[PDB]
Amino acid sequence: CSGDVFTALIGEIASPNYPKPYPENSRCEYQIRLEKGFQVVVTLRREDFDVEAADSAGNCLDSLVFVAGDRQFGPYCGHGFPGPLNIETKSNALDIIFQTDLTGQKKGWKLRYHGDPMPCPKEDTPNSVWEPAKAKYVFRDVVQITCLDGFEVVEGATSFYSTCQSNGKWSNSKLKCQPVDCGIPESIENGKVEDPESTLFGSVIRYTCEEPYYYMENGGGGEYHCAGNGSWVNEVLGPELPKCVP
Repeated sequence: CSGDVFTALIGEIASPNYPKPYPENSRCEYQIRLEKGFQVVVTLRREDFDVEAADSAGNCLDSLVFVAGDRQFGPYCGHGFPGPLNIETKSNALDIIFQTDLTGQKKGWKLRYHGDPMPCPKEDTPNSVWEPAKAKYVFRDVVQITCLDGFEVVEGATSFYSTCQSNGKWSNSKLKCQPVDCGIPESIENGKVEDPESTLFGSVIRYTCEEPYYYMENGGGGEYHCAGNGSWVNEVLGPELPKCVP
């Protein structure tokens, strides 16, 4: 046969000279190369499938098989199609091999391929919501995941954006929603902060001073809490820390 490479997103091809009998004792090599992220879905009219059948052993002599990376689709032989009309290779690249033997004198085969975007499946939202929230996400689709109230994205915020990739995996799957961490309390000169059980959201700490050498200058300050800002804050002083004075 010796066909050229097939770049086009959609196409079709048959048992050469089709529907003349397939020339015995020859090998047919056909190369489809899509662009990565696009599986080759193959459609074959069973009435467009005629091949010299297998023996008692079920061993297919005349053979048409498909090479999809580690996946092998076949081995196919006979009159009338054995598998389904629709085949998902789950591959961007595909090779069609047709092996001929003796008394070709069978109509042959004819098929079409259409490329289909490889889906990036669902990661169950632990504490988050994806937008847009739909039923099936595929290649190139873009999503904004937004962390809830009390949760933040580690390696930074509360919102991030990810595509579905050519590998069928979401970009930045690594990033997840932890409860927000204001960190360890910063310490004040002439003052002691008594560390708590949680540096997380909702937690409360209170500063104290070296008594009776240094004192408040607060106005009711001292007590701080971890807010969604990722910072300990006071209702009066806010993000800033007390000053201890003689």
